[PDB]
Formats: sequence, structure tokens, C-alpha cells
Amino acid sequence: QGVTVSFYGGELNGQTFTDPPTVKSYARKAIFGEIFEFDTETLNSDGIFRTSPRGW
Amino acid sequence: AELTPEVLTVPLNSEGKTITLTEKQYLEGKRLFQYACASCHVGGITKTNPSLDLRTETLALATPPRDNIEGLVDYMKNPTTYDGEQEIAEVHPSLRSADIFPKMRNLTEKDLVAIAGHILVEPKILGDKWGGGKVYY
Amino acid sequence: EINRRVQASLASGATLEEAWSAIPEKLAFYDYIGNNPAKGGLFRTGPMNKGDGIAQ
Amino acid sequence: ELVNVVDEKLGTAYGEKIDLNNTNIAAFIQYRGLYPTLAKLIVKNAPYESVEDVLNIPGLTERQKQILRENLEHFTVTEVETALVEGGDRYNNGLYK
Amino acid sequence: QTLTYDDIVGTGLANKCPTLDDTARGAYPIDSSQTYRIARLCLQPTTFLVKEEPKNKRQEAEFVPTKLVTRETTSLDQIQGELKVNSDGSLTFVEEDGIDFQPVTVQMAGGERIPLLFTVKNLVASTQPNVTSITTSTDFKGEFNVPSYRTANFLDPKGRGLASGYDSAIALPQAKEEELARANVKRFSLTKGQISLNVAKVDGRTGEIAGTFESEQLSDDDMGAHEPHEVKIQGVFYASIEPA
Amino acid sequence: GMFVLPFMARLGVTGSWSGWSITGETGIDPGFWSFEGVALAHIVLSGLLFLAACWH
Ligand code: CLA
Ligand code: HEM
Ligand SMILES: CC1=C(/C=C/C(C)=C/C=C/C(C)=C/C=C/C=C(C)/C=C/C=C(C)/C=C/C2=C(C)CCCC2(C)C)C(C)(C)CCC1
Ligand SMILES: CC1=C(/C=C/C(C)=C/C=C/C(C)=C/C=C/C=C(C)/C=C/C=C(C)/C=C/C2=C(C)CCCC2(C)C)C(C)(C)CCC1
Ligand SMILES: CCCCCCCS[C@@H]1O[C@H](CO)[C@@H](O)[C@H](O)[C@H]1O
Ligand SMILES: CCCCCCCS[C@@H]1O[C@H](CO)[C@@H](O)[C@H](O)[C@H]1O
Ligand SMILES: CCCCCCCS[C@@H]1O[C@H](CO)[C@@H](O)[C@H](O)[C@H]1O
Ligand SMILES: CCCCCCCS[C@@H]1O[C@H](CO)[C@@H](O)[C@H](O)[C@H]1O
Repeated sequence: QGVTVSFYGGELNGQTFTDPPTVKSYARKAIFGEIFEFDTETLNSDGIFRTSPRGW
Repeated sequence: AELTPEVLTVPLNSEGKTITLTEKQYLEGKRLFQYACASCHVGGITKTNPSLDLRTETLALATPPRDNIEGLVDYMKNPTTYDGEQEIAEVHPSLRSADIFPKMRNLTEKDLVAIAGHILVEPKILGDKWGGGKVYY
Repeated sequence: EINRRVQASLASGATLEEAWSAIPEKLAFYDYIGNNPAKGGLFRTGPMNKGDGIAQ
Repeated sequence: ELVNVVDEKLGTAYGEKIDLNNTNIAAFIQYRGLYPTLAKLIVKNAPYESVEDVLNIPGLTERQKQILRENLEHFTVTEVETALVEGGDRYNNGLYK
Repeated sequence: QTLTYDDIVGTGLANKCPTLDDTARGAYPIDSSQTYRIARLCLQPTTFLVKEEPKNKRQEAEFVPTKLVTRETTSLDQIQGELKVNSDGSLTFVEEDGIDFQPVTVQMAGGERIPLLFTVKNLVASTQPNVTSITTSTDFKGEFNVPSYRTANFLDPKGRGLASGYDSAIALPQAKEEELARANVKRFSLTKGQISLNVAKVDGRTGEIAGTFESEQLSDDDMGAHEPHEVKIQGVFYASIEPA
Repeated sequence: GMFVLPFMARLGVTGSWSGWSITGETGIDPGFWSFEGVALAHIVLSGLLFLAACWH
């Protein structure tokens, strides 16, 4: 289908990606809603969602 | 919704002539299809060869065309491969092979028309479910 | 609310880049499933940061 | 680096038409007259440098040759992909209904 | 008089290639005019060796013994193909079809399991020049294809695959993907193997030959997830030659 | 950091049921008296002595 992804606002503002694995990678993030950059190293984060104090 | 004459109106031949089936013919078609065909063709698929289904679009692209009463009745007498190239009576149930497919022995010309009508009407009712397999259950 | 703001920006004559760049970081962040309290697990312990990471 | 070759194949003509060098045999059912007789011959005599070369299969009847000519527009050829032709996958690729 | 399925079933004999007796030391005439073919080729492995992979390359790596854990399921048989005569009198077997592969798992000292696709797929094997007759001096040397041990549909335990399956570690929705590239992106191996067949017995009347073989090939790489190992397979073979 | 392995090796127990030996050999057969068999024997001894303690 020749799917591309363009970003508006944020870090990637003005950029367009056409590489299918890159575009797919962003689409996987888009199922979670708005896309963020995370520091996963400082806490050795495991990539698995946790609840908030509201949940607890 | 109702099983109307319009639903029961299907192509009789390759020219464009239609035939309108009765509710009795519909019932008979389902009964006879279950009797002789369903063990392999339940829900419009083909258990022993899933590549070929009983969807009207598939039948239309068969050789000779099978998307009409005449084509289907002829198939039930002298079944062929999808390209028309080989006669498969020896491995497919037919009037021609009623000796080795004994359930075909008591099927009349009237019965064949009913079964053919069932095959054509069913997708008009069930849509993509007919010939769809488990995905559509 | 994000969409409302973007549409209003566009209606007022902003480009798509300007419209999205006017969305506050904090508002975008609420529109992300990682902050939904119904996404955790009983034995997935600790801060939300321990899962997806510290948002940057 | 690391690429899924089947996904990449989907970005070529293989994703648009029946690829005579790669596509599983059940795909020939999409068009009149191709399955099973011609489909078997096409897969058996692969690969082809061009689509037209399908007309060179030994033993074809004149009707069969004409059916092929009428369908050339629905065919393509790309490089043989090991992952699609190994395991007898052109004859049965593990997909039914 | 002659053994039947019920004589053989469950004995282990069905995994053994046919043998020739000690009097079979003849020679099978070759005629440059006539085309030949192998009607049946059988290969029965008797030992599997895996090359050790030391931490240091200064000392040479040796092939070591392994234990078979997949039982009497190892032999190739019913293999056929053209036996061509080449202008220099040499003969070339071009493998066409047959039961020409077996998945095999062997276990090294300390438990490490080595799965491999023991195979001669697409074998092209040649004799020495000027073979007027196949004798106990004739040998075949050649190369064959070793395709991926799993084919393209195979799904890993997390449901990832090449021609099917997920393309990511779905249990880790927000993990960084770079470190998992090798496990996430499946790849289909195709490598070369080498084989030598040493003819030890010939029945010139029947056209049957037998002897020993040695083959070398790579093991399973689990669709690109790890480096394969070098395997050496030794055993006995049997072949029947016919005019085509 | 092996503490008891050297004491088994000192008096002739050098092989594992898994097929290795501490001298670096492959495919050896240690019989029952591998490192594992020694371990097993001591566990069974422990149990027998435990029961004998109860009786006494
Ligand atoms: C109302 C109680 C309560 C709640 C909702 C929270 C909430 C929170 N705490 Mg606090 N905390 C509490 C009380 C609480 N705390 C108490 C009493 C202490 C002292 C022990 C602490 C000390 C503490 C520390 C040190 C930390 C937190 C952290 C956290 C966060 C992560 C929670 C987590 O991972 O749980 C995990 C929950 C479970 C694994 C579920 C427990 C299930 C038990 C074992 C069930 C027992 C079953 C029972 C034996 C069955 C009996 C059967 C029998 C009757 C027959 C979250 C905001 C973390 C945080 O992020 O800090 C910044 C953190 O590091 N808490
Ligand atoms: C009288 C009852 C039956 C009828 C009316 C019937 C109808 C049909 C039709 C119309 C087709 C062609 C489909 C197409 O062109 O897309 C077909 C194909 C096929 N049917 Fe039946 N069928 C009957 C019984 C059976 C039974 C009992 C079996 C299983 C034993 C069976 C197995 C098959 C197979 C394997 C094909 C594909 C044949 C080929 O092209 O090689 N059919 N059938
Ligand atoms: C945590 C840790 C660790 C560990 C440890 C351990 C492992 C331990 C142990 C231990 C132990 C394991 C112990 C023990 C014990 C015991 C005892 C002390 C006992 C006893 C007894 C008794 C008392 C008995 C009695 C009796 C009986 C029963 C019967 C009859 C008789 C009599 C009476 C005699 C380490 C160091 C690594 C490090 C850090 C951490
Ligand atoms: C010679 C030999 C050897 C050795 C050995 C040994 C060392 C042994 C031992 C032993 C033992 C060491 C034994 C034992 C024992 C015991 C017992 C037999 C017991 C018992 C008991 C009982 C019977 C009890 C009871 C009771 C209880 C439990 C509880 C409460 C009550 C009563 C008291 C009733 C070896 C191997 C080197 C080698 C070669 C041979
Ligand atoms: C078909 C007649 C050609 C002579 C070859 C031997 C008989 S072939 C014949 O094929 C029929 C299906 O068409 C079956 O009804 C019948 O049982 C089968 O034996
Ligand atoms: C008392 C019961 C002892 C349990 C026996 C465990 C099998 S023996 C075990 O096998 C492993 C894999 O083959 C080796 O890695 C290991 O060195 C060896 O000790
Ligand atoms: C409590 C479990 C008992 C296990 C007994 C297994 C013995 S095994 C037996 O042992 C002999 C003497 O060591 C060896 O000569 C021989 O190679 C070995 O097979
Ligand atoms: C209580 C259960 C303990 C079972 C003991 C079984 C180990 S028995 C052990 O097996 C080795 C190969 O696995 C052989 O090399 C060796 O001869 C034999 O003694």
C-alpha cells in the first residue's frame, strides 16, 4: 500500500519516513496513542505496562 | 428479512435467463445438499481440496462456467477440474459414477436442479460466509 | 481536545506543523495508553517508569 | 542488516501480480483456465527470465498457449526467493481456508 | 524367503541401507552412447561429529563424538537422478528427488543439543576422469544445498516467524527493538555442504554399488537466531545404477 | 569457586553422566561414580542416617 509516516510537532516535526520497517515500527507505537521517547536504561525498564497510584 | 422470490431468482444459463425457485425447492435443495454434498462442502468450502470453493464468483471463473443451474447440473453429471481439462467422475460424486458413489443413485434431474439452486441461493443469503470457512463462523 | 485545538489552529490559518507544535507536551502525554491505570499487572511492581521508561 | 525477505517481496511485483517464479500454485485459481493443468506446468518449469518465456513450456496445446497469452498481463517474474520455494511451499504453503 | 513389512516393523532394519556380500568386487561397464541414472540411492549415517568451537583460535578445533537423541530416523533413501557421462570419461550424478533429508538432533558432552537437516538436496557429485567401469576404485565427490532446518512458516514460542507470525516481541510492548532485532527478524539459511562417496563393493551384473560416505554441512541456525555448527556425518551408502 | 569438585577429582571422580571429564575429554563413561553419582550417594546416605537417628 506504500504506507508512509510524517510527524508534526515534537522531536520529529517535519520528518517523513518511508522505510517499511521504520513506518511499521511507528504504527506499532501508534496503537498506544501519542508517541513518546523514553529513557529505558536508567531504571532498567522492561517495556511492560504498570498501573499508577490511582490503580494501586 | 424474508426469503423472497427475488432471493430465489438465480441464473439458469450462461445467456442471462433466470429461474425463480419455490420455497419447496429451496428446502429440497438444502436437504439434498446435506444428503449428498455436505460431508465435503459444508458451508460452501471443500474439505478435501480447500483451494476450490462454491462461491458464485469462483464458479463463474470455472471452465465451463458453473455460476448457473445448467453448469451446476452438468457438473453433477460429468464433473471436471477447474479448467475443464480433466473429467473427475472417478473421484467425484456424479450420476456418471453412481455405481461407486451410491448416494447419487437415487438423485433425479429434479433433485440436481434443487441442489444447484441451493448452491446459488446460499451466498445471496449468507454473503462472504458462504465459502468463507472458519474465519466467518 | 487535542483534535479540537489542532482544528482551531488550522481554521485560524496555521500550518499543520504549527498546529501540532502548539499542542502542549503534557496534553499529548495524557493521550497515551501507558498512562492508563487499567494497563498494569498485579505483580508488575513499582513506578510506571519501570515499564515503558522515563518519558523524555 | 536484518530484513524479513518475505515482507520485502511484498513491495515488489510479487505483491501485485502472480509471480511465475515464486507464487504458490493456488493463486492461479484467480483467473479462468489456469488451474490445475497450466498452473502445474508453470510451477514445474520455473524459473523464467521473463513472463513471455512461459509460452516456451514443451508440449502445450494451442488452446493452452492462447490462455497463457490472454493472461500474461496478470503475470510477473521476480528473483527466486529461497524462503518461498523451499519446503515444497509452491505446491502447499500451509494455508487452507 | 523374502522379508515383508511385518518381518521388519519395529526392528530398526527399516533405517538400514541394503548391503552387498563380500563376493561383490566386480566392475560395472559404462557406455558413452547410453544415458544412465541412479534408480535408488540410500545413505545410512553411523556417526555424527560436531566441530568444537574453542574460545581461542590458536589451537585447532576438532570434530568430537555426539549422542543421537532422535532415534532410528536418520537415513536418506529412494533418492534418484541422472547419471551423466562427461566428455573426459568422468561421471556426474545430478540428484532430482527422493527422501533426501532428515532432521536430526545430536547431543554433545554436557548436554548441548545440535539439530541439523542431514541432507543431500540438489546434490551434484562427480567421479575421477575416464571411468570405463565403476569399480571399488571409483569415488564420488560433490556439493549439495542445505536449506534452513525450519521452513518459512515455522513460528517460534512467542509466535514470531518469517512467512507468518508476529514481527516483534509482543510481550514487551514498549521495549527497545534494536537489541531484539536478531530474534525478531527471521532469516532463511541456504548454505553449501560437501560429500564424498567411497565405493567399496560393486556387483557388475545387477548394477548395484555400496561403500562409505563422509559429508560436511552446517547445523540448524534457528532461522538466524544463532550461529550454526559444523557437522561431519559418516556412514554407509547403497545405490542401484540403471540405463535411462 | 569450586570447593568440593576438587576433592572428588583428587580421588578419581573426574567424569559427568553428561559425558564430559575434567581433563577435557568428550564421550567418556564414568559409570555410576560420576560427580552426580557421588552427590546422589551422599543424599541417600544423609536420609538413611536421618532415619537411624530417629530410631536411636
Ligand atoms: C494501601 C496500601 C498501599 C498502596 C495502594 C501502595 C501503592 C504503591 N506503593 Mg506503597 N507501601 C505500603 C502501602 C501501599 N502502597 C506499605 C504498608 C509499605 C511498607 C511495606 C509500603 C512501601 C512501599 C515501597 C518501598 C514501595 C512502594 C511502592 C508503591 C507503588 C507500587 C506498588 C506495587 O508495586 O505493589 C505490588 C503489589 C503486590 C505484589 C500485591 C501484594 C499481594 C500480597 C502479597 C497478597 C498476599 C496474599 C495472602 C498471603 C493470602 C492469604 C491467604 C490466607 C488468608 C488463607 C504504588 C504507588 C513502590 C514505589 O514505586 O515507590 C516509589 C516502592 O518502591 N510502597
Ligand atoms: C452431489 C453433491 C456435490 C456437489 C453438487 C458438488 C459440487 C461441486 C462443485 C460445483 C465443484 C466445483 C467448484 C468450483 O468450480 O469452484 C466441486 C468441486 C470439488 N468437490 Fe464437490 N460436490 C458434491 C460432492 C462432493 C463430495 C462428497 C466430495 C468429497 C468426497 C467433493 C469434493 C470435491 C473436490 C475435491 C472438488 C475439487 C475438484 C477438483 O477440481 O479437482 N464433492 N464440487
Ligand atoms: C542466605 C545466604 C546464604 C546461605 C545460606 C545457607 C544456604 C544456609 C544454610 C544452612 C543450613 C541448611 C543449616 C542447617 C541446619 C540444621 C540444623 C541445625 C538442624 C538440626 C537438627 C536437629 C536439632 C535435629 C533433631 C532431631 C531430630 C529431627 C529427630 C530425632 C533426633 C533429633 C532430636 C536429634 C549464603 C551464605 C550463600 C550467602 C548470603 C545469603
Ligand atoms: C558397603 C557398601 C557401601 C556402603 C554403605 C553404606 C555406607 C551403608 C549404609 C547404611 C545405612 C546408613 C543404613 C541405614 C539405616 C537405617 C535404618 C534401617 C533405619 C531405620 C529406621 C526406622 C525403622 C525408624 C523408625 C521410626 C521412625 C521413622 C520415626 C519415629 C518412630 C520410629 C522410631 C518407629 C558403598 C556404597 C560405599 C559401596 C560398596 C558397598
Ligand atoms: C469410463 C469408461 C472407460 C473404460 C475404463 C474402465 C472403466 S473406468 C470407470 O469410470 C467411471 C467414472 O466415469 C466409474 O463409474 C467406474 O466405476 C470406473 O470403473
Ligand atoms: C541426584 C540427581 C542428579 C541429577 C542428574 C542431572 C543430570 S547430569 C547434568 O547434565 C547436564 C546436561 O546434560 C550437564 O550440563 C551437567 O554438567 C550434568 O551434571
Ligand atoms: C540408585 C541408582 C542405582 C544406579 C545403578 C546404575 C549402575 S550403572 C553401571 O555401573 C557399573 C559399575 O559402576 C559400570 O561398570 C557400568 O558401566 C554402568 O553401566
Ligand atoms: C534415583 C534415580 C537415579 C538414576 C541414575 C541414572 C544414572 S546411571 C548412569 O548413566 C550414564 C549415562 O546417562 C552412564 O554413562 C552410566 O554408565 C550410568 O551409570
